[PDB]
Amino acid sequence: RTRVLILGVNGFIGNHLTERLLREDHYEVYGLDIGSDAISRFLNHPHFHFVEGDISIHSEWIEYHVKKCDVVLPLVAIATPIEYTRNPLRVFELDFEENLRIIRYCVKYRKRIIFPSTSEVYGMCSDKYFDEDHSNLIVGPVNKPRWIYSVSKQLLDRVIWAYGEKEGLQFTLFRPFNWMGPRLDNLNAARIGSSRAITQLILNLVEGSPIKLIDGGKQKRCFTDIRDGIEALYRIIENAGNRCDGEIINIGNPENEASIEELGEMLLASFEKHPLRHHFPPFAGFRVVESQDVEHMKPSIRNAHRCLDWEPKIDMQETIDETLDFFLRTVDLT
Repeated sequence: RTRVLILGVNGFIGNHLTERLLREDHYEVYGLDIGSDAISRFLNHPHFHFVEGDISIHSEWIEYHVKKCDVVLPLVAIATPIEYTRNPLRVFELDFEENLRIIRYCVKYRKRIIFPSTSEVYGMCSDKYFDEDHSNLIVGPVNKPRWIYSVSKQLLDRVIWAYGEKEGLQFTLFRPFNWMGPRLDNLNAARIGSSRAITQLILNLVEGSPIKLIDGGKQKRCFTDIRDGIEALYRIIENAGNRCDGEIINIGNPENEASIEELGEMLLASFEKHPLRHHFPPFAGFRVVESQDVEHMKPSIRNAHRCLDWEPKIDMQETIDETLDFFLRTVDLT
C-alpha cells in the first residue's frame, strides 16, 4: 500500500484526508505533528501512525520519513492575514524556508509531493475566474506588506516548478478556496486548510461579538464544502492515469459565491434557527469597519474537471448549516 506522509496532520485537512484514505484499503498514513488531539480517533487504527515532529526543529527525523514514504503533503504554514503584517519574518521563515527544505528532501529521494499553494497567489488578478495556467498574478508595491504571504507562496510554486522541469520532481500543486465543514482549524493554528473568514464569523456568533464588515463587507468569496474539497484532494492522491503530474489545480466551488456581508447574513440566519442557539449570547450586530484588499476570488475549475473528473456537488445552504451545526455542538460551554 501507498505511504502518505501528512506534515501538520493535527487539524482540519489532516482529519478529513486521513478518514478518506483509511476508508480505502490501500493506503498507509503517517501523520506528523506536535499534538494529536484533532486526530485522536485514528491513533489506534492499524494503518495510521502518529509521528512526533515539528518542521522548524526537526531536520533528520522529517527527512527520514520522506524517504520512508511515497507521497508527501506539507500542510504546515501560518496563513492568518493579521500575521502577514504582525510577524512577517516568522510567516516567511516557516511558510517559505522550512517548507523549501521538505521540497528538497522530496527531490533528493524522488518522492511525490502534493503541495498546498494558495488562492492568494492570484492577488488582485482582474480575471473573473482565476486560472492556474493563464491568469496573471497581481500584487501591490512592497510597501503593502500584506502581500508577503502571497509572494512567498508564489515563489515556492515556481521553485517546485523548476525542480519538476530540471530534476524530475513529481508534483501537483493544489489551491483551496475557503474550504469549510466539521473540525475547523483554530484561528491561529499554523495549519493550512479551513476558511479563516467563516471561522471568524462563527466565532463572532458564538462569543457575542459583532461581525465586522470591512469597508462594507462587499468583497466576494467562494466557499467549498470539505466533502467536495477532500474528494478532489483524494483523487489527486489517486492520480489516475498520472494526469496530475506537473499540474496546478484550483479546488473550489465557483457556484458558492457570496460577499462577506451575505455570508454573514446566511450564518446568522442558520444560527437563529439552531436548537442550541440559547447557549450563545445575543447577536452583537454588524459593524461597518473601514481600514491591500482583493474584491473577488472565483476559481476556474477546468483543471479539476480535466485531471480529476471532479465537480462540486453540495449546495451552499447545506455547507453553511452543517459547518455551523458541528461547531455549535462541539463547543465546550465550560
